[PDB]
Amino acid sequence: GEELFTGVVPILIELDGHVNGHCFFVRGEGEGDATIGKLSLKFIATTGKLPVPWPTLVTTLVQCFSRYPDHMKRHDFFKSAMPEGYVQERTIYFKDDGTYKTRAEVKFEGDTLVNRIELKGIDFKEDGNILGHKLEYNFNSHKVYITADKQNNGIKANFTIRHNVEDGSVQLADHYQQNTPIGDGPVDLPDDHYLSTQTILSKDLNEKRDHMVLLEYVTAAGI
Amino acid sequence: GEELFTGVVPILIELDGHVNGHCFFVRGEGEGDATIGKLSLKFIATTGKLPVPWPTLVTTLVQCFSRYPDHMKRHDFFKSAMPEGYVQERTIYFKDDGTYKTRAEVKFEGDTLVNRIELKGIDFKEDGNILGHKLEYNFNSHKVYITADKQNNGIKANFTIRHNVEDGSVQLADHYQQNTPIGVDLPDDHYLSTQTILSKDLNEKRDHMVLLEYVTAA
Repeated sequence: GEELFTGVVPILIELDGHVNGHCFFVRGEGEGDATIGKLSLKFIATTGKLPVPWPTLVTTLVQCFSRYPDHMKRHDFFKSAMPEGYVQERTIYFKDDGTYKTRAEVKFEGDTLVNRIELKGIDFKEDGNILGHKLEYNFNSHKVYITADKQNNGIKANFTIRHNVEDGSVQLADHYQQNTPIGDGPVDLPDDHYLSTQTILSKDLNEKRDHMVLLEYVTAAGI
Repeated sequence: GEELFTGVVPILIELDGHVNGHCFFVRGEGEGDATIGKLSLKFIATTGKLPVPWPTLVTTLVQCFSRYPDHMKRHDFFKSAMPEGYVQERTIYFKDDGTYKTRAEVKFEGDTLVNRIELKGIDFKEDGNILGHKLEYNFNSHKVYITADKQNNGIKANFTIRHNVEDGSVQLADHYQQNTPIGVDLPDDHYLSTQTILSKDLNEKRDHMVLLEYVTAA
């Protein structure tokens, strides 16, 4: 499990989403390097202009690439579930607005790590920050708090994404996460700890499709 | 099963589709009356302008509402699978063009009959009759040939939809169909005689399809 993530690993991401009365599909490719905790990915909206802001999809669009330092490696659930993988389910409550529900499967296909997701959004306000496109194309840094879940032989996670808004205000998004192991074996049930995330969103300037070029760095701590 | 379809029954149709890079979702509502073999419905493209012609959708957007006369009622699979319902899978080959694959679930939710579908289209030519929107807004009448399928305790159907083209050129669509029970009658070889009208509800600015259909078994 652990030693599948030495060296640069290619990544495929696929997101099928329905929000309110809109649909979209977003595919992404790139590479992951868990020794340094880094992702670089390019995402494309194959269905044309996204009906929701790119930043609202970041957390949905592969935490097995977080850097777990030597003393922390006995708490790395994500890598220990591999190669068979895990299911990642979330409910994301945007304050004073709608909700995303998501179900993803993270696993290896050949040497490529693939994250295939379905997303349903409901009860979004028209001309809220989401459907009204009022969110700045930027990302902040967060702590993803992780606790063992014996009931599922799995982990729970909680955290609040802060999404900067046009008006200087901030749009909060409460994430309530659940992960499990697709196959039978030993997945590591960790002490309460967290992931420290940082992310940069930019845009390939000679790409005329709706897209997102991301840069990320994630490391575990808190023990 | 059978006697769930006496009287007018409300219908919900849910359609999710991906076709050559475009996505779309269609919802439809209306009523069905199997005693007369009738099913009026209004469909709406919630995702905006449909990337494919409405008529191609026909044959995917509830055959439990076909009229089976007294002498034919022992051959009505669709109604006998209720209330639990059936899966309806199809492959639709548009001649000299792409292909729709579909998987639907037809079943009762409360007293409403629901048909929830997923549709994948592939290998469509970009300026064909489908992606190029060259099909007239209409429908013709057809025979849906039905044979029992004991391997899957269900039925297999085959028929060819004729879609009129603006250039007085007809676009054929070969339907291969397979129905199984989520929970059953296994019928003699017979068929459904279908008739359909497609219209628009003036005063509606969304992309839509009003449909009237009359179907009887023979």
